[PDB]
Amino acid sequence: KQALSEIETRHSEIIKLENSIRELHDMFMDMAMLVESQGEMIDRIEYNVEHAVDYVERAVSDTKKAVKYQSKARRKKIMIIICCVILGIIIASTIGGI
Amino acid sequence: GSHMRRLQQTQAQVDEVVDIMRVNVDKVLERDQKLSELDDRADALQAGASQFETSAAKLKRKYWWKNLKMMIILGVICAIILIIIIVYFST
Amino acid sequence: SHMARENEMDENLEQVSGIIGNLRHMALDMGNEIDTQNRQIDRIMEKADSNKTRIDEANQRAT
Amino acid sequence: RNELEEMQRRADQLADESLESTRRMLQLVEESKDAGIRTLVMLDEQGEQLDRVEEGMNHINQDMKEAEKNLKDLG
Ligand SMILES: NCC(=O)NCC(=O)NCC(=O)O
Ligand SMILES: NCC(=O)NCC(=O)NCC(=O)O
Repeated sequence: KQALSEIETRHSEIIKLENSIRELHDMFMDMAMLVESQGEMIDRIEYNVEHAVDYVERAVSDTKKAVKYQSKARRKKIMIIICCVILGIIIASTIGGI
Repeated sequence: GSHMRRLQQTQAQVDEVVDIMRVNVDKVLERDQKLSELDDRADALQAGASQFETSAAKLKRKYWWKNLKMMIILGVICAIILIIIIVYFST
Repeated sequence: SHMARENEMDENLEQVSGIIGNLRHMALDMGNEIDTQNRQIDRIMEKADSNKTRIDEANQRAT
Repeated sequence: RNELEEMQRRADQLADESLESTRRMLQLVEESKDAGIRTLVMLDEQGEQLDRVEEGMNHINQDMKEAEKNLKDLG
């Protein structure tokens, strides 16, 4: 009757342990679940950013070119005027000769 | 007899690890919000980058075109100056 | 027998104890890590706020 | 001695029931360890993903700072 009273006490608590372990099991199971669920949401973030970076990288070089061509066309606009000043001088050099 | 301290120990451990995981889910639960908000700015950026992308490709073609016309016009006008420089020098 | 039955359920109950030792250890890292990843995302969203302002502004200056 | 027989039959009953829940515990804890490591490894892989995503904003920032310089040379 004594040995039984000390067993019903162990058995009682050994289960208090189990039921508290399942609780810890789910804490660990639901953990791996949420982290796997967020894992794909990260793939899209990474995706959209590695694209956003690609786009900007392309877009930035274009601008660099745009300024180059502009600076080219700017030089030519000057050459042209110079030539027209030369033609006006020619035209005025004939009308200026009767 | 030690078969009761073992339970008072092991159960002590467990409670502690569970007290920890409650917190750990609160940290993951925030990582879901912090993470979900960044998925939005990631998409709301690849879009504006794809837009500024096109707006950059446009300015490029615009000045390549603008440049082309100049060389042509220079071509003709320089041909003219050439013609003249030749007729009044070819005997 | 049953005297070994106890001796066995105590010998593996011993393991339970130790593995739970690991679990705590792990849950502490699993936390200190998410404490850094939630720190990162908080920062990344700031940099990525600076860059949407950097792009919305430049993209409207091309017009 | 049936009085003590049914009091020691339900005592060898508590014996197995306890070693059985000790078998079960051992498992739940084993899985909790696996499931725990999986979680830790994932955060490690996703840890790098975020590492990359941050390099991203850095790159983008340095570039947008350049495309800034350029569009200034375009009035
Ligand atoms: N500098 C010239 C350049 O950056 N790209 C020229 C090109 O590939 N153009 C494509 C097209 O003409 O459609
Ligand atoms: N505008 C420079 C020129 O002389 N021709 C235009 C051209 O061929 N563009 C193509 C390129 O730059 O690759």
